[PDB]
Amino acid sequence: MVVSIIPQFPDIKVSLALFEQVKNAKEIRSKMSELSFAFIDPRLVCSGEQMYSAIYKTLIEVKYNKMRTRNLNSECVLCLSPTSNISDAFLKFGIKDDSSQLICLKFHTNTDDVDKEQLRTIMTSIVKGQEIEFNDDNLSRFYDEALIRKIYKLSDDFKPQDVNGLSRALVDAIQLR
Amino acid sequence: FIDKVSSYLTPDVDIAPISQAIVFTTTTHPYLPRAKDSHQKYIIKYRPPHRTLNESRLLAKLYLIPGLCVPQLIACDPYNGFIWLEFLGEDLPGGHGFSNLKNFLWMHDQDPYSDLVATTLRKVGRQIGLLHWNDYCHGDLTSSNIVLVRDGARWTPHLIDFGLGSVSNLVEDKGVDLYVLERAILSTHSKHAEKYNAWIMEGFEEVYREQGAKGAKKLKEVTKRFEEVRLRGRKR
Repeated sequence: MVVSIIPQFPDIKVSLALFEQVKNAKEIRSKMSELSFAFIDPRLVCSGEQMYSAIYKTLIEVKYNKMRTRNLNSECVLCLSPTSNISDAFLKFGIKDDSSQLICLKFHTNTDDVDKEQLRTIMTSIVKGQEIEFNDDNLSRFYDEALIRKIYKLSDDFKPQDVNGLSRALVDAIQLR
Repeated sequence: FIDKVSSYLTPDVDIAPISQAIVFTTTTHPYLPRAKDSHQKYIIKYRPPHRTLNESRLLAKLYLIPGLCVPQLIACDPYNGFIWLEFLGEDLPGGHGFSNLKNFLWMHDQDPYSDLVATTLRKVGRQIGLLHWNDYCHGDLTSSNIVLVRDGARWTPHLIDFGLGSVSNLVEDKGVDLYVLERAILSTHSKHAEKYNAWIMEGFEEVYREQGAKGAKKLKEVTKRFEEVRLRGRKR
């Protein structure tokens, strides 16, 4: 699990964790009302660069424009997407009933340190699955380039040689919201 | 000014002004965790609030085009007028300066007849040809807005500064772009300025000639308009 900050927003921490062999996605989705986390589908996330670029866009939007959704967690799912339509972002970028991996994202707006032990306990109480390190090595296992191309509307003529090349196109789409 | 920027970024982001809108360099990535980025520095362009929006959109469009070399768009805050870009280029050895095309040409001006110089300038022409073939215009195509990126013993020309860029299929705009660069190269008054422009044109033409019959016809059109622009560029 990783705890990060965006330079121009020192008081807002974001925790990111990655799970594989997830068994209860359907259950997580049905209780997503009752629970605050965002549960993101890693098939659409090919790199840390991409994810952090969305976190940056979220903070910029809320600070200097308008928040469209309930909280920062949901706003980031919106900002990951290339679309203005909130429901479509939630559907495409949120976990699915058949998700076998997930990213668990949480904004911590309070000053004061993130209670990591408590956070890891809460996450494992929610997710039936195996946490692995949130890093590019693990993200490169689970992204689906074909789906990404469809969702971000990338032309067949665009032929990135590596994940960095693909990531760059997604960050562009994200930043141009 | 430097005050508002530093306040917006907070003391956590180091900045060094390089051009004054105002352009800074920084060693701080706007959102990757420290040490998880992979470049020594980045560019921040600040324009009090539509060049910011225009440049961002165009950088993104151009990157998707195979062969075209432009800086990465890293971050955009259109509300406050900030864009963060990949830093391209480096300092030429011997204090010859930042590796834009102008300084590179000046550095080699006493002995330009080399494979390095001609090959590099043809690569410059190829970038412009790709731009125009795809119906984009730069809008300010000077020798300062072409940046050489080192690739071993070679140089890889990139285009920068698309604030005045546009989508356009008009040969008039393509001709003016070429004329702006032609004149910028000539303005050094170097004896070799004509040769430099000829090498650039060779790379430009090769791009169009790779496009079969349609490319050859499109090339004739642009070269015709470009000659007219040269004519209309001088007192009559």
